[PDB]
Amino acid sequence: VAFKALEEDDFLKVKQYLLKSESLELDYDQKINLKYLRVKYLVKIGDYDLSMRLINQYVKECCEEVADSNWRFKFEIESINVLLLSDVGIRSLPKIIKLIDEYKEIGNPLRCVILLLKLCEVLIQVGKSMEAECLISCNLSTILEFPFVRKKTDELLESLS
Amino acid sequence: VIREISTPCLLPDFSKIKSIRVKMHGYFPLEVNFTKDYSASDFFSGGTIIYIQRKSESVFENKASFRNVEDIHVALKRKAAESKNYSRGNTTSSQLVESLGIQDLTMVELDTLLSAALTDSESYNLGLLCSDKNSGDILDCQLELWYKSFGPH
Amino acid sequence: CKVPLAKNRSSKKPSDIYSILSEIVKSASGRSLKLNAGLIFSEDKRFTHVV
Amino acid sequence: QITPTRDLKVITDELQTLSSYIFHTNIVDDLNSLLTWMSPNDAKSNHQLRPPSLRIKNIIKVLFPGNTNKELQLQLFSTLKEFYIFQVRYHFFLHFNNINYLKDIQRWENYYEFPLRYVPIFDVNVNDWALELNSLRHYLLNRNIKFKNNLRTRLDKLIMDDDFDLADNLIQWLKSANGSLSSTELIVNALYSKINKFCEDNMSRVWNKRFMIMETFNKFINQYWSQFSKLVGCPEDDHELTTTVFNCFESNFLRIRTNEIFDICVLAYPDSKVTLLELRKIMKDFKDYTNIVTTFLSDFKKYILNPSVTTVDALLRYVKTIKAFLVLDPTGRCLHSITTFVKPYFQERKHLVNVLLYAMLDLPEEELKEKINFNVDMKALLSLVDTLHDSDIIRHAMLYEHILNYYIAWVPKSSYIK
Amino acid sequence: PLRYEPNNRDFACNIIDDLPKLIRFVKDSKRINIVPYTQPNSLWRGPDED
Repeated sequence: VAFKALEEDDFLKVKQYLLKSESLELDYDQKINLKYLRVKYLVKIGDYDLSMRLINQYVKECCEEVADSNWRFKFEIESINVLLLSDVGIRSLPKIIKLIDEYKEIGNPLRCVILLLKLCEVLIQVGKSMEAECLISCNLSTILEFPFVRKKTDELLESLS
Repeated sequence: VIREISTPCLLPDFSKIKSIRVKMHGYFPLEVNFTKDYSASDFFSGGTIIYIQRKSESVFENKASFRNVEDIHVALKRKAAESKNYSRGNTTSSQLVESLGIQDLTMVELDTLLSAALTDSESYNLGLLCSDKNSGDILDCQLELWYKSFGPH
Repeated sequence: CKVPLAKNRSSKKPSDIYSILSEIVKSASGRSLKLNAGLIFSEDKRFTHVV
Repeated sequence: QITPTRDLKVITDELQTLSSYIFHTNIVDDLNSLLTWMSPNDAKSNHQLRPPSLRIKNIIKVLFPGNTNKELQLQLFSTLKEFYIFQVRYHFFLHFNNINYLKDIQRWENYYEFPLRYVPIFDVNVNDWALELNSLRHYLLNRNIKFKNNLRTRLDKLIMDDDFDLADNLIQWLKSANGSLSSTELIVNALYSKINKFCEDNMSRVWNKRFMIMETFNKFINQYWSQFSKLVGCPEDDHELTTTVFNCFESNFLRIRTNEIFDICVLAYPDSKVTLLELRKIMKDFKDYTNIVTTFLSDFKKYILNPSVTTVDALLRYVKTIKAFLVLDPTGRCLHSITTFVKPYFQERKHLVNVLLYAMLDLPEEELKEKINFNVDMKALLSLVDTLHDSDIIRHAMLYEHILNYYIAWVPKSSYIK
Repeated sequence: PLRYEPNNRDFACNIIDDLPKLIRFVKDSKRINIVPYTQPNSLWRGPDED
């Protein structure tokens, strides 16, 4: 419900739920979701100084306490979103690339495509959208296969026009 | 007396060893000296194996200038080594980022920043970066700001 | 105080449905040292001769 | 390498004020005329690769024939340097995207430095003019990707065509620029490409020579090593570099022979057998053997294992390969692997048993022709016979010495590999 | 013959290869047996050993 509420911009409801979060006894899998829920909520508000200090603590403890690689990936891309949203995604270029080739070997297409969009987004906030259009044109066929990225994929298209 | 040995070799007794160092082209060096407080035996008590971290040949490391000496002999050896694997091209993501022309992290960022302004606070910031005591592509930064300040518009 | 051991990220044919199932039911019912030895001593045939 | 800039308008006004005060004459209009001549921004009032008139030269002589006048001249020179530096970069930026080849940069360098001969502003002891040009070169390297790629192609083309002097001119330009494309990588790649092509040209289709890798290495050294050492600048007697070059040559020789091993063993044998001995001195790893055999089996079955090939010649070439590899491999493990891969094809053919045993016993052709209904090649029969018949494949003091010489002199699926 | 060389700009990874290959049910006189799946036209299109 909270995730749907976040999508429909119902900030009041999700805000009230996070209050229950800090004083509930929750399972680990539940804990991560709320932990992941909070960082997404903070992104929408606009404050990124708190979230940035918060996301890194999560992923750092998402690799030592529990070797959950899947939740590590989801947190990493959120940080990527935070940077590029603040007009500085160039810092994330070392981070995005090291994951790309790493997941190319793994072969999970969803991982490969999502980083492509992030790579495309950083290249267009530089002023080198020319090559970004060239890259997205060649890969447009294989990126429409995934539904939930289409909304982001479609939205980027009108930006290029 | 300095004793040079191969990797799978039987070192002498731990109590008589004062320091050991590893040096080889590639992985960055690791040298540990054994003071009176800790012996080699206590250091190796957990295990007789010591691990080493890999160095990285990253495009981002060589933004504009090469701090590396890049000796001709090792460069030829590396190319021969790479060709041995190739015998047994733009297929690497580093070539992709090279093709994108976004190798220089700082130059890219400032070009985005200067796109338009030039507020006094940020203007002094770029000037501070221009007058940095030590950095990399300083001349590139100097020459952008000159283009932004007095170039065609 | 955390001796975090590094997990060996080892990595090829995918085979077929039946072969996998046969494998698991079949499984249902020093090498490193010697491999080191071939590296601990090298560049000669002495060790084989003495054995 | 920090360079200051104080705006075109300010420095122009400073130049006019200093000239008016120092000279007390109406040379400001002339001073405007000269600055336009040195200015590349305006293509109508500049030099356009044309020598100046008497007016410009005379004014320069006036400019270049107490302490307050000397220092005033010094700031005037500094202001002129700033203006010239300002003009060149702005012009360079106006045409920055227009650069696609090296020849473009020298012609622009010549374009910029044309007034420099007629007006000396740069001190001899201070290589300022070199500094900013290197700065622009470094920027052009680090901002223009297509220019960087063109340089790679141009240098590669020049070194393929043995245009050594221009290649050296390119390299000095690169080391002067100190850009992200260091010359060391380029000349390594250029050297690696050149040696490969030279190897391909020389050591292809030739196998009857002995120690020929020495000949090719020596021939290449005599033809290009001096030029390469001049290009690199390292001393001619660089031992380690020559050793690595030699190691690459033998690696290339291994690669080519692996590619051609089928024709080496099938056709060139036994004339190429000497090369096989040279090959035996080179292969050291299990991967080399596996690559050789998998390549050899690939070509053999591609050509020989066709049922369209006569069974007589097929076995004749087969046994020729067997003896060739046996000479190459005394162990014969490769023969076993070749054997195990090839037998089912032999059992596919039906007359193989009869003709082979008849070849074993050297039966006369008349007995063969009595009950065999297909023609059998006589010259093949004699050849296989010749290959089959080829057969090139004190008493107490000695006990103390031999017991020391034999027991102290430390010598450092079944066998089926006889 | 198609030559699909690996390109960085091509992120179109394949998953069918990762998925295990299907099989076929064919029953002989004695019993029902299990064989690897082959396409009906794969016998003359399969990658040659040669």
